[PDB]
Amino acid sequence: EVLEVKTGVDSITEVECFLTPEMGDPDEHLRGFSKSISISDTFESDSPNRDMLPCYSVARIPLPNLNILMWEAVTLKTEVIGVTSLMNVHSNGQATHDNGAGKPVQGTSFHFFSVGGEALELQGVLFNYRTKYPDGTIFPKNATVQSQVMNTEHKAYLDKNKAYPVECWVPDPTRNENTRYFGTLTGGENVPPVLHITNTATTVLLDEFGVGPLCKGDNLYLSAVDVCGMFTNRSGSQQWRGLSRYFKVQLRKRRVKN
Amino acid sequence: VEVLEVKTGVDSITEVECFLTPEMGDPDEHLRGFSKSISISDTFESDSPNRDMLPCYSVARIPLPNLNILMWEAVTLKTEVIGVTSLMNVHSNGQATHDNGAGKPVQGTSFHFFSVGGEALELQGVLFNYRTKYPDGTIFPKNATVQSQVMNTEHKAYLDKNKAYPVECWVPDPTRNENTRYFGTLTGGENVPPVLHITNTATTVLLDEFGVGPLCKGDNLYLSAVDVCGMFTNRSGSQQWRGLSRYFKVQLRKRRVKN
Amino acid sequence: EVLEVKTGVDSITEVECFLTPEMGDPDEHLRGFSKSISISDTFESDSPNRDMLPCYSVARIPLPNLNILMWEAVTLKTEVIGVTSLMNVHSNGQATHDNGAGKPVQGTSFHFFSVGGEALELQGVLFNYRTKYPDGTIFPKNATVQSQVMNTEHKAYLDKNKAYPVECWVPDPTRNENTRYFGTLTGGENVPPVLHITNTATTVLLDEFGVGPLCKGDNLYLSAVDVCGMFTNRSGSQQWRGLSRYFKVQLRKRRVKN
Amino acid sequence: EVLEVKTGVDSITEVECFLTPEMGDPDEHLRGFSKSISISDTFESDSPNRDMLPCYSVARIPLPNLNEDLILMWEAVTLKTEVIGVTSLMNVHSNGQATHDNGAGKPVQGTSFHFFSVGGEALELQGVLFNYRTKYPDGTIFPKNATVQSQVMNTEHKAYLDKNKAYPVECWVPDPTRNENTRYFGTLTGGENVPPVLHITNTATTVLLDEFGVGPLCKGDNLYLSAVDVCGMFTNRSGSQQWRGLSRYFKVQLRKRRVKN
Amino acid sequence: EVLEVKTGVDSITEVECFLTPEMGDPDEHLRGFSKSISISDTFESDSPNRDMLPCYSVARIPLPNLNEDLILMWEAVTLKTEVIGVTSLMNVHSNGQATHDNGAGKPVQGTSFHFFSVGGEALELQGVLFNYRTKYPDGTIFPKNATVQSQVMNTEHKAYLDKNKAYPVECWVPDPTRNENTRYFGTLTGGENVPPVLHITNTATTVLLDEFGVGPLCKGDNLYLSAVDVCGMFTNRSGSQQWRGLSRYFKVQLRKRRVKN
Ligand SMILES: CC(=O)N[C@H]1[C@H](O[C@H]2[C@@H](O)[C@@H](CO)O[C@@H](O[C@H]3[C@H](O)[C@@H](O)[C@H](O)O[C@@H]3CO)[C@@H]2O)O[C@H](CO)[C@@H](O[C@@H]2O[C@H](CO[C@]3(C(=O)O)C[C@H](O)[C@@H](NC(C)=O)[C@H]([C@H](O)[C@H](O)CO)O3)[C@H](O)[C@H](O)[C@H]2O)[C@@H]1O
Ligand SMILES: CC(=O)N[C@H]1[C@H](O[C@H]2[C@@H](O)[C@@H](CO)O[C@@H](O[C@H]3[C@H](O)[C@@H](O)[C@H](O)O[C@@H]3CO)[C@@H]2O)O[C@H](CO)[C@@H](O[C@@H]2O[C@H](CO[C@]3(C(=O)O)C[C@H](O)[C@@H](NC(C)=O)[C@H]([C@H](O)[C@H](O)CO)O3)[C@H](O)[C@H](O)[C@H]2O)[C@@H]1O
Repeated sequence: EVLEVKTGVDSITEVECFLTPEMGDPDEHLRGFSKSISISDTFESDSPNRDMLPCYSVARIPLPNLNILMWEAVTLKTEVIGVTSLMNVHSNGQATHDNGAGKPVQGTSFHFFSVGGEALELQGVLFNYRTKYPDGTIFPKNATVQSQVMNTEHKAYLDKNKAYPVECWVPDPTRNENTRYFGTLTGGENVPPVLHITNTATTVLLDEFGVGPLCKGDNLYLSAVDVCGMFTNRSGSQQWRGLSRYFKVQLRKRRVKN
Repeated sequence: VEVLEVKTGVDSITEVECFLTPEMGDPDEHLRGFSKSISISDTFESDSPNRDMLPCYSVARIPLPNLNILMWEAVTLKTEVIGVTSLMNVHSNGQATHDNGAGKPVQGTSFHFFSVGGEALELQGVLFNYRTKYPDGTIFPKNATVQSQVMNTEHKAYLDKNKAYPVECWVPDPTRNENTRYFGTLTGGENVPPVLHITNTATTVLLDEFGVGPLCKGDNLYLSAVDVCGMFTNRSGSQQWRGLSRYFKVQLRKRRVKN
Repeated sequence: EVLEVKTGVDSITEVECFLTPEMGDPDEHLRGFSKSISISDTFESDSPNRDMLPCYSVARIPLPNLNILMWEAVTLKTEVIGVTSLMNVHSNGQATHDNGAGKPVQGTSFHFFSVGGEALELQGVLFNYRTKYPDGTIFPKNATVQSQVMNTEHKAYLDKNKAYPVECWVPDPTRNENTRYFGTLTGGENVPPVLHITNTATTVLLDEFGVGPLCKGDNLYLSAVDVCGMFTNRSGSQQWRGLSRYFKVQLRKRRVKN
Repeated sequence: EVLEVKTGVDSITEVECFLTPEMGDPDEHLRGFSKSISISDTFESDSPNRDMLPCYSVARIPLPNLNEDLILMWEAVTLKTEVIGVTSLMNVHSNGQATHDNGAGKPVQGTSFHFFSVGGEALELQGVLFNYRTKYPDGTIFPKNATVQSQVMNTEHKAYLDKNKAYPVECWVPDPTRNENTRYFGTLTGGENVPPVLHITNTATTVLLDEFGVGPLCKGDNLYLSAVDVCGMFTNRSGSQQWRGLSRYFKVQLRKRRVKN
Repeated sequence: EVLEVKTGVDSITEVECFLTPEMGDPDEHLRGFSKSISISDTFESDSPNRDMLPCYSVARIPLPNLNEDLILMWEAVTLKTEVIGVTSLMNVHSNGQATHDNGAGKPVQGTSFHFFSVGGEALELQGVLFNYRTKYPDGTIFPKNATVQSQVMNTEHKAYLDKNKAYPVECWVPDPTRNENTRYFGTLTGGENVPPVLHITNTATTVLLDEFGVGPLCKGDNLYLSAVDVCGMFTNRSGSQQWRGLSRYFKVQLRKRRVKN
């Protein structure tokens, strides 16, 4: 039961941070990149290495203790940090033609963010149910051919960084009552990154009843994926490239019953 | 059918929540959500697609709490495609886009469609090629003529069965469907990129200009979907339709009706 | 002089119909298609076959007799019928690559519809003024080089089916006071068809003074072109492909003077 | 100072016309086309011929004479506009280059510029040059005394669009530091394979009033209409390419407004 | 503390100017262009030359002097802005690379970044590197003490845009953790074949007020304008490619606001 909003100067707080991408980081020089992508010769033999798999980013942010009152997330400012870095077309890339500049980062992208008063709830869906996911990742267990469309057994919480592969999990639409999520998948080899930045855009997190996410245990959950596309090396080999996401969340104290 | 007042109170509302799985053809035990590889006929007259190569409309008839006159009225819809990120698997028997590159992602012709109604979706048949021989186990336009390629009014049907009505044969009948709200987009082309948005903050209102939503006859709600996302190209170059499930959340209210 | 709208039960009527496309119909099996498209060696030698030229569609629809009172067209629901037929990529098409599916219908499209209380008024504009238009078509007469940009002599009414080729006629913006018209040309070889369907979308036909088309002699004129693109056969030859268009028009009785 | 609008039946007027494109017209058969585009041997030797340079179109339209007695001005309030002959681009059967073996001709596509303006005086222009060493041909009016700075911004390059078939599109843009008495709208879409997307309707109106509710005020009772509609390039069988343009329709509603001094 | 807006005729002022692009300018003839883009032999040896790197543009404009007697600040309320010389990109004849045999030259296209900001102080920057092992050249101001973490987020890389021709576009973005006194807007469109889409009009206004109705407040009576308008790349006959940029127009309306402490 949700009651009145607390007023006064000390009834509002602000959370501001960046969430770094988790693309796989195949070596000590390649933070923000995945391992080069290899292709299995059969569906059965699909066994992607961990460093070749982008994962969901998550941050649990402790808020000022209130221990009743709960912090209510009201607004979000967000954007991708470092969009201009993708203009580097001179770092040993693949020339688009004889004497031309390097092919810029492009192709399949997934841009996603969520704000919640608890962990993002996930539903597993697999492109290929026989894909063998690597040690150190948390993936849909007991997969069947029905996992390729919908298997209700695959429920999870995004409760660990560098663990939940993007391609395995989506937000669970049957749950997430205490989270607001937003995502766009743009698929295609030649898809151009279109990345907007501005400090003038605000997203309201209140639902139809004027209630935003309520932070259980005084914790705010922020989640992100920003796979911008792929970088193509001189050799033709391709790596996912990701960027950090900025979050600014304004919260207010709200009284709750039971 | 005279529409009267909406019932109020705690017990005057109900909620329907479910998913509709895609029916792309499922050519073997490992390929649920895919069609059979697409083959091309030598001539127009020899077009004879196998059943597992034809995506079909999905449909669910959902029984609602018995009311009886009162009818359940569908007011709002939340919907989205489930598993959009699976299309990031470009490492599973795909065709490299160039030497040493990643696999070609799912792309090309897509049809995304959903409808909410108080009765079965009404269909009109339109054929690309009237001489196409459609396979046993599918329900297709019968007594086809050359006019079926543009508009033959004989081809009327109800979306009343799963794995049955091929997408390429049927569209919602715009001359009917008074008690249904439907929404669809065909994006054609070999290289069309999937653009798939997800969010739990978007609601579609199902009320018409008179403030009346679909009215559920016999206390049944009808949900229909097609989500052909594009084609997957395997290493050999052969191509298969790939579909994904669609989530539906519908809010309904009790409404009194006369006669 | 436009006076008051009549109210009451019988003061409204509805028109519902479909207009079939006229793409050329080169044989008894190819309704909805044009003949294969060929290319003349020069501008002077351009002589398109009748069945290679899509034409405007028109329907004159008689309304309930009134007599002053006139039927006023207020709203329109419209959509292209059979959009899913374009998913037939298995019928004598050209493979996109080795082992691939058939190339779908794509390329130059023209989607157009109008609702009027009289025939759609046309202005002729020619891509090439030396084009010889074939017997059985109604085309701009006494063409000069100025016809390639604007020759005011080329005035016509869309008053016949299978007659007015799409490529040499457009709605006359200097006239059509009693018609509401809407069209989009999307040109280019590889342009993807984007076709939306819904029964929830209504277009209001009233002008800035709140007055819709007024039906002279109790006739409603509906016009359409839906060239969806080109179908490419095995050999690589290309044919225009069209689809039918649904119209639902709501009309009301309006009193007019003189 | 801008005062009250005059009312009554004769306090309103309408201007309706079309502006033809000026693409270069290389011969007696090619109105609406430019000459085939040729590429200079070196960057410094860029020297386009007049008939391969599209130019801005302009018409000055006389309005009903005001102030016969010993001040009223016509004020432009609304605009209806569209490109005339959009369907002509469906001619893919006339001396074109096939898109593939046995295919239809390549349609008009690629770099486009669609522009229109309505003003109570000539459209004011600012010159910007892609290449300052380009030699612009006799018969055109172009930025003079060009320097390397002309490639980005040289404030010397000021002009009025006061002549048809004269001001090359590639040299000139509306001057944003001026044009207080004009409303202008333009879109450049660059790229070799850009699809023309051309909408037509008689239901769309642009309001020409500024934030104070004042439209262009017609000095000397003259209305200035300007346009560019380069739709893209037509590619012939040989592969040579020509700009293709189309006419633009204008309908402007005007009202009498009283002005001080 | 922000108090009331001052009214009267002298309580408003206007700033109008153009910001020229800084693309590299490799020689005396190539203002608005970068040096041709070279590719490093290995990933770790990335070493772009100065004239190959587009930089952020910045202008600080002095406003009418306030507080002559012993606080009023200029408040930026509205902005009109557009790219100047969009039509110049229609020059497809200046020794470019023919799209096909006998075709016109390939137009400027590909990766673009269009950005602008209005603030009462220097735009605040955060550094993000595509490749932390990139050696950035003398004459540029770049993220120092780069680590592998610089490829995603290294909070050490803070800077002010306080110098023209200095801060490379690829190294720096607006810092979203700062910039309280600035309004910024930017779009990156990446990809070799990306078509430039450039709109111009004198009828579009951006309001600079925040949710509390307060615009940028100009410290020391100075207005800061920043821009990047990399439109894409020009391809030479030989296939070599150069960034091409254009100038940006700014018109800013300001009002006097009283401030406490
Ligand atoms: C430095 C480099 O990219 N080397 C490539 C090599 O490139 C050479 C080749 O193209 C020849 C062709 O004649 O040309 C050489 O350059 C010559 C030049 O043309 C000439 O003008 C001049 O005078 O002389 C030089 C000769 O020195 C090129 O140097 O090609 C081979 C075969 O394609 C590559 O081998 C493959 O290496 C793979 C791992 O290396 C990479 C990769 O994937 O390509 C290198 C990337 O730079 C690196 N990218 C990043 C962002 O770190 C990636 C990345 O770390 C991982 O992929 C992440 O998982 O690694 C792999 O071993 C594969 O099996 C080899 O075939 C060689 O890299
Ligand atoms: C003028 C020019 O572009 N020259 C090129 C030269 O082009 C010749 C070549 O294509 C041959 C092929 O057979 O054809 C010649 O023309 C013939 C024509 O085809 C035929 O029909 C006719 O009958 O006969 C003529 C005979 O002349 C062409 O003239 O090709 C070479 C090799 O690719 C180029 O050398 C390279 O030059 C580089 C620097 O030059 C440029 C460049 O990068 O291309 C020239 C650009 O014009 C210039 N652009 C601008 C906007 O200023 C740029 C720019 O200044 C810088 O890049 C900035 O950084 O410089 C470079 O030195 C490289 O190493 C050389 O290989 C030659 O330029």
